[PDB]
Amino acid sequence: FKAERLRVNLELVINRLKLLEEKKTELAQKARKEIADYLAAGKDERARIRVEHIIREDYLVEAMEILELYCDLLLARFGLIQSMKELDSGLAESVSTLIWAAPRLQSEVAELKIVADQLCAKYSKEYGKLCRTNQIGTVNDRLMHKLSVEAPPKILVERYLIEIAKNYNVPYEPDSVVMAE
Amino acid sequence: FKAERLRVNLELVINRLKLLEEKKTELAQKARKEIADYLAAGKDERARIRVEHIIREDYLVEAMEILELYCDLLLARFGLIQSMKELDSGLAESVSTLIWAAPRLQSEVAELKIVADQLCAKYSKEYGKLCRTNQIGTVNDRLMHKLSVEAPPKILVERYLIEIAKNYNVPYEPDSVVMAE
Repeated sequence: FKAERLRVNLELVINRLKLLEEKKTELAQKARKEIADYLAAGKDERARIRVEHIIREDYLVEAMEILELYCDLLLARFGLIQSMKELDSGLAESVSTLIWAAPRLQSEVAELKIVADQLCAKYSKEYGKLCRTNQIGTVNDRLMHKLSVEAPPKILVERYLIEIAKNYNVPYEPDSVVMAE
Repeated sequence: FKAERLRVNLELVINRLKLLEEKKTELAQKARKEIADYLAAGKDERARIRVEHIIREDYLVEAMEILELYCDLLLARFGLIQSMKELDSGLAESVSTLIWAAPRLQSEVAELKIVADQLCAKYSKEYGKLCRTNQIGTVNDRLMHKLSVEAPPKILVERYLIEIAKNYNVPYEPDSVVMAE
């Protein structure tokens, strides 16, 4: 298969990973001053949704870094496992997590479309329609938490609002039922 | 991280600390003659608000000197703790007080923005959003008093007015309920 198209794809993935990380950092700083505005100005719940979007983004940041490590370590053993024909256990975790998150990351990046195709084009043993679904069970559970879509515990969203109000110097009063939870 | 940008930042912090200390001293002398005017001229309560601003400033002066000692002692062990990766107990008090007062001092100085970022960039153990909030509990309580925003006891504001009237030779009569308090 097109393994150097795959490789330069990965390189662009890494480049855009860095770029998107940086851009989202920038706008996240602006948005944190903005959240200081919303919290300072009335609807802390509006700021609560804003910071929900932000903590979502931060889950994405952490997941981005984890998978950046994964694509880079897979890139290390390009020719080596390319000599092989099945995936090894040393890369089974990375491959499983990547295969699992790839559909979640299909939209975020178009290179990864080809990266996943070439992955599945690379293997059939524990690879394919369901065989890939069988081998993908070794996905990183930590990334899974960093890729879980949920409301954080309102004690923790309150703590994010508290540490924001700390860092950004607004008055925040958590809901004591949740501030105790 | 940018630890020499941090270092020259600290140097500018110290320079402006000295400069602002000197400037506020100068204008405070002028303002003390001015307070002698207001006390001499009618509204001692107007002078009372003026000297409230001044004693506030003096709390800032004392806090400035304390933290000047703190930044300089941290500067002593720049490379040493830089070799380390977590903060030591020998600097835990200074770091906690600095981290705690930094948001209060965010506005006073723009270098300290970076100084706090690099601080948090220096550590994660008892550092971060709430971990830094956890480790900051070792702040100087004396500085905390020198950084507490409160009305002094009116026996003491009366004593400041009395010792001003002493030094500046105006007639001051404290409110005997407070002059006894």
